[PDB]
Amino acid sequence: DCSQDPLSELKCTTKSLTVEKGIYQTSNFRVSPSTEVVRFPNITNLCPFGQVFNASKFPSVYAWERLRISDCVADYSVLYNSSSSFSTFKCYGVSPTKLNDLCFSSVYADYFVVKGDDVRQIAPAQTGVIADYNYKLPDDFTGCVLAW
Amino acid sequence: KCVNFNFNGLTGTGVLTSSTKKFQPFQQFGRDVSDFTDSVRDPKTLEILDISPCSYGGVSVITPGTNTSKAVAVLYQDVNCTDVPTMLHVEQVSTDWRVYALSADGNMFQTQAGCLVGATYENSTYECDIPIGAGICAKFGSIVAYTMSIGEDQSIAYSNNTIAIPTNFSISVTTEVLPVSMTKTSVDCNMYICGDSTECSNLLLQYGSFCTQLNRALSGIAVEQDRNTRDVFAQTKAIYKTPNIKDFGGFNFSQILPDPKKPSYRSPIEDLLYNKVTLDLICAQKFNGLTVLPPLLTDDMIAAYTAALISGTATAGYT
Amino acid sequence: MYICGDSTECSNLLLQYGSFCTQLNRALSGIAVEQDRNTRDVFAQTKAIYKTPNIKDFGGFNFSQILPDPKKPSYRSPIEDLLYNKVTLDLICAQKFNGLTVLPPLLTDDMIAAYTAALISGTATAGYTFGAGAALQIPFPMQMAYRFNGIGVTQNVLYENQKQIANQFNNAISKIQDSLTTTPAALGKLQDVINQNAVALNTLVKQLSSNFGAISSVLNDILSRLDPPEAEVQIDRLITGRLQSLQTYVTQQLIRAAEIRASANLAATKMSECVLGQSKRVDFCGKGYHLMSFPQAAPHGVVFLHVTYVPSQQQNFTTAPAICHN
Amino acid sequence: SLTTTPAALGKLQDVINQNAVALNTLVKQLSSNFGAISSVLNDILSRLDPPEAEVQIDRLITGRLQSLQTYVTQQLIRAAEIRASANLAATKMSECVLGQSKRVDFCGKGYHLMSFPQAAPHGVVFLHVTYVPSQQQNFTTAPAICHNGKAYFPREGVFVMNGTHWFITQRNFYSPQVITTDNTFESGSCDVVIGIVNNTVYDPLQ
Ligand SMILES: *[C@@H]1O[C@H](CO)[C@@H](O[C@@H]2O[C@H](CO)[C@@H](O)[C@H](O)[C@H]2NC(C)=O)[C@H](O)[C@H]1NC(C)=O
Ligand SMILES: *[C@@H]1O[C@H](CO)[C@@H](O[C@@H]2O[C@H](CO)[C@@H](O)[C@H](O)[C@H]2NC(C)=O)[C@H](O)[C@H]1NC(C)=O
Ligand SMILES: *[C@@H]1O[C@H](CO)[C@@H](O[C@@H]2O[C@H](CO)[C@@H](O)[C@H](O)[C@H]2NC(C)=O)[C@H](O)[C@H]1NC(C)=O
Ligand SMILES: *[C@@H]1O[C@H](CO)[C@@H](O[C@@H]2O[C@H](CO)[C@@H](O)[C@H](O)[C@H]2NC(C)=O)[C@H](O)[C@H]1NC(C)=O
Ligand SMILES: *[C@@H]1O[C@H](CO)[C@@H](O[C@@H]2O[C@H](CO)[C@@H](O)[C@H](O)[C@H]2NC(C)=O)[C@H](O)[C@H]1NC(C)=O
Ligand SMILES: *[C@@H]1O[C@H](CO)[C@@H](O[C@@H]2O[C@H](CO)[C@@H](O)[C@H](O)[C@H]2NC(C)=O)[C@H](O)[C@H]1NC(C)=O
Ligand SMILES: *[C@@H]1O[C@H](CO)[C@@H](O)[C@H](O)[C@H]1NC(C)=O
Ligand SMILES: *[C@@H]1O[C@H](CO)[C@@H](O)[C@H](O)[C@H]1NC(C)=O
Ligand SMILES: *[C@@H]1O[C@H](CO)[C@@H](O)[C@H](O)[C@H]1NC(C)=O
Ligand SMILES: *[C@@H]1O[C@H](CO)[C@@H](O)[C@H](O)[C@H]1NC(C)=O
Ligand SMILES: *[C@@H]1O[C@H](CO)[C@@H](O)[C@H](O)[C@H]1NC(C)=O
Ligand SMILES: *[C@@H]1O[C@H](CO)[C@@H](O)[C@H](O)[C@H]1NC(C)=O
Ligand SMILES: *[C@@H]1O[C@H](CO)[C@@H](O)[C@H](O)[C@H]1NC(C)=O
Ligand SMILES: *[C@@H]1O[C@H](CO)[C@@H](O)[C@H](O)[C@H]1NC(C)=O
Repeated sequence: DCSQDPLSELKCTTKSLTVEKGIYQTSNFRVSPSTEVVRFPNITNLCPFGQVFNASKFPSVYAWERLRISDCVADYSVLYNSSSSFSTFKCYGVSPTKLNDLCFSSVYADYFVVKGDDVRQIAPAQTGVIADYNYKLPDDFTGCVLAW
Repeated sequence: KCVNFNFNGLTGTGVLTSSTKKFQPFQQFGRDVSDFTDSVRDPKTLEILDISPCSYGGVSVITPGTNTSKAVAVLYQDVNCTDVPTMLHVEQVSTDWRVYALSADGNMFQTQAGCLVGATYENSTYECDIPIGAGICAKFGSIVAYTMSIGEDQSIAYSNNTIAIPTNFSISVTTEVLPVSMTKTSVDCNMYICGDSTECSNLLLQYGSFCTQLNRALSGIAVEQDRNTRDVFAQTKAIYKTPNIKDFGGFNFSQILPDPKKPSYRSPIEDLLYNKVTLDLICAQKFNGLTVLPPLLTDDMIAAYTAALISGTATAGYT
Repeated sequence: MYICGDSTECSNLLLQYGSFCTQLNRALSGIAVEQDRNTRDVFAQTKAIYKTPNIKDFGGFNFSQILPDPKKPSYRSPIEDLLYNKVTLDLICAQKFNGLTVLPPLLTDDMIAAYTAALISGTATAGYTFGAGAALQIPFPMQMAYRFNGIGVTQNVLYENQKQIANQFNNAISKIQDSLTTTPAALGKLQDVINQNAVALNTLVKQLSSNFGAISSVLNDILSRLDPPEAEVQIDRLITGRLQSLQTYVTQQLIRAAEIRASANLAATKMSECVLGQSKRVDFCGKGYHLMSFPQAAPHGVVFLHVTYVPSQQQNFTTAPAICHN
Repeated sequence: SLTTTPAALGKLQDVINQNAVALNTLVKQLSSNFGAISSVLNDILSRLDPPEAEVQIDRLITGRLQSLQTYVTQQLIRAAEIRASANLAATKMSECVLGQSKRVDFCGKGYHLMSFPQAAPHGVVFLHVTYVPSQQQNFTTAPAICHNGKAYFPREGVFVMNGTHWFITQRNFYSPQVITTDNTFESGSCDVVIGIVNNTVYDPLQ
């Protein structure tokens, strides 16, 4: 047990149950954390996802709109009950599993309507009518694309 | 306390303390030249904290050998013996470790190298055994720390009207040992890297001459090792017959010259030397392309050179 | 601590590189030991330690600048103190936090000074100091007479001119402190050793800020944003580059260590042939005809003072290969 | 001395052990994954097609190549150290064995007389025969002797008094000779030599 005493820490460091005479430098098998300190800003409001995801009207792709999101909690589990299922949910910047553990310094939501076959063009390094003439993302894109 | 943390998603493990540093109006964290985060602003309380690695500075463990005892002493590098209970984390994690981290009568000794605990201090001087710090060594006979000696003290009084002169003398013989050559090795750079994989072989060819260069470097060494031996032993081309007489005016050479009447071609002293430094993994080495090559000169040929050098000295000058 | 730091995910991945990490530690450990051997092999020439005499006047020859003064707070000679103050010449926190430390030498500076004091004290008062199994007491002026015969000069020259010779000796020694004080470059060799090591460590720390092709230089930021299927790729890039940077550091320390060992061997040879004896080798123990030498302690090295005989005021005479008598 | 002191030849044992370790260490680095799913190329090829297999293989090739490179580099460094030792051994063979050295502490600890080489595995052992002085006695001395207002100095050795009479002897072995005009030379005006004493210099013609 590498954490029990100074002789075990030495035996583990040298990977040997037999140790020769002398002075050795050892690895830290001694101190390990048991708790966690989690600190987040004072935010009580949920992000107005309903405003974009449950809107009565979307813009066309040639004339897309942008909305800024701030001072809110990005809880994406609410979309399990209050939103249609997403056929596409692809994140490029971060893993989608990490979104609930992150804080962002800025968030923008760009939205529009395209036909099904054109959904695949909403990505970095794409070609086509939409990618070339209507809506384009940079190669170094950090964010998520959702569609239904 | 050592702890895990997350500030606005910024995670890590460490010790959180109060900072004296100042942040810009919109700065959330600070980092040093290694991009190590050493400061963060608390999201709810507008206060800067300091972040330290849970252990830092180095710790050494001193042992007499596990075949002697299970006693150890611990050296905390570059710390005071008053700060050990703080640099440690005694109340948080340590169990049996507590006996080394906490002070007691005769438990801790302060040195220049750091704080030594678990060893006593002799208050005397001896020859160094296990070196600990600067001027400080230790021995088993638990663990005993002491200041190392640099020789005995002598005093020669100065005088201007006397001189010391030896009235007697003795002949002494001392031994000096020098390395001359290494073991010559060779590596099959394809068998080692790829083995029986032909797909790997095709990919290994994409690394140019890198593989070849390795073989060339080892080959160069192997040659040098034979030159090293030759340049030491082959001092005279002439090979002198070892005399049947080992008595040269009362001087007995029978221990340094080979005995022609025996099965051995080496002197008594040489046989002793050979049997003292002689000292399947081999299959594993061969299967993975690692081999060992023999020296150009055999041991009997080396012995022939040394025998010639002695024989030609006992009987002649201008050798 | 250098490669992974507080990242436990990295640690698990670093274990996939076998003993590579261990080998680096072993190489540096070997060097550290050699450095104590280097010092011992130069200064510890005689086991016997000779008490520094209260008399610094040995037949008119003044040794007070090369021997320590027992009545002062210092245990070093005037010249040695000057040497120490010329090569002396938070980044340290950054080094410690990233797993880089520095270990002290086995021998303290007072112990080194003790060796040099013994070597000089045992020379001013006795001969056969290289053996010292039977140190032979001799008057200093007579030791000088012997040293003069050794350079082809009849010993009567010393005795007749003892007063001038002692004066030239005393003046030549005094000039050493003035030369060193006004010439900062005199000990440049020792300063270079200190600076080279300081740079190598600071350079190594600063290589932790590199991305090495990864999205970030910080493991926690990679782990915070990505899951293993993608995080491992970004992490592998950082581990490989950090390991290469450590490997290049260790390799250059091994090369430098070889150079220092060679210098230490030369210094040890000079201690035996220049200080504990008289050399017959040209330009080995000074520039003129060698008489005697004295060692002085210095940080990370040794300084030798070589006392030599130099001819002057030459005149031309008519000569002949032989004379025919009868 | 050798029989009862196993450490006497430790230098040669170290060479053997260092090489043995380097080779065994190298073999054991083939068990490493280096970030790959497997340390075994056949298992990677068995499970994956090239589009993915090449990534896993490249990781193994890079790490195995680095391990071979570190082995070769350390052998070159060690080779340099051994060559330096071999050069020293060759020098000693020439200066200690095939001749007599005048260099202090080069061929033993005392005054060098002769040396003899002995063969050993991976190296050479020298036996150095030296002359060592012992049983020293103190005598009253003098820088010169004044005979008739003229200073006399020894051609070699020193002037010593045995308690009653003055003699000339060598420094490395006491063997007192009578002071004569043959053992000294006349030079100087007596009153210019510090510590000069009066005595009789024997003239062999009388
Ligand atoms: C974030 O919210 C916390 C409440 O959890 C605030 O805590 C207050 O701290 C002040 C001291 O500065 C106390 O006097 C108040 O009584 C605390 N409030 C409560 C309800 O206990 C904290 O100050 C807030 N921080 C920011 C930046 O808004
Ligand atoms: C130098 O001293 C040694 C003693 O160490 C002398 O050797 C002894 O000589 C006597 C004869 O008088 C023998 O009986 C002893 O057995 C010898 N001892 C040893 C160890 O051999 C030696 O003769 C002295 N030499 C001179 C020139 O005085
Ligand atoms: C040279 O030394 C050897 C010993 O190294 C002598 O050989 C010994 O002689 C004695 C007396 O006859 C025997 O009891 C021993 O058994 C012999 N030892 C060995 C190994 O043979 C040899 O006699 C000496 N030679 C001379 C000329 O003195
Ligand atoms: C040896 O040299 C030192 C100087 O290095 C001499 O000390 C000086 O003596 C003069 C004359 O009394 C004083 O004015 C100086 O202040 C002294 N200097 C120091 C540093 O003390 C010393 O006297 C000389 N010794 C002999 C025997 O000549
Ligand atoms: C000092 O030297 C004197 C002179 O050689 C020694 O005196 C002689 O001693 C021998 C006996 O060994 C006598 O036969 C001579 O007749 C003495 N000659 C004279 C002039 O006295 C004296 O013994 C020596 N003393 C010592 C201690 O060596
Ligand atoms: C050896 O040193 C002693 C002193 O220790 C010298 O004797 C002194 O010499 C001075 C100068 O002539 C006198 O003033 C003293 O009165 C003398 N003292 C004694 C006790 O005699 C001696 O001359 C020196 N001898 C040599 C060869 O240098
Ligand atoms: C959300 O959209 C649905 C139609 O898809 C609509 O029936 C519902 O009333 C909307 N929710 C709100 C709050 O308007
Ligand atoms: C589920 O959706 C309905 C709307 O159809 C809403 O009224 C209800 O509150 C939601 N459930 C929760 C837990 O929010
Ligand atoms: C270690 O101790 C055992 C007895 O338990 C003994 O047999 C063995 O020879 C010892 N080994 C060494 C190197 O002392
Ligand atoms: C140890 O304490 C001394 C004061 O006695 C202080 O000068 C020194 O800097 C301290 N060292 C450390 C590592 O804290
Ligand atoms: C050794 O003992 C003396 C008392 O005789 C004491 O003054 C000295 O400090 C002790 N040495 C150490 C390192 O404590
Ligand atoms: C000595 O040199 C000078 C020139 O400096 C010359 O004039 C003189 O003739 C030379 N002496 C002899 C003997 O040649
Ligand atoms: C020789 O040394 C002894 C002390 O061992 C001393 O008593 C004696 O006087 C010295 N001899 C001379 C001539 O000074
Ligand atoms: C003998 O030498 C001394 C000096 O040591 C001198 O004073 C004395 O006059 C000399 N005696 C004779 C007869 O010259």
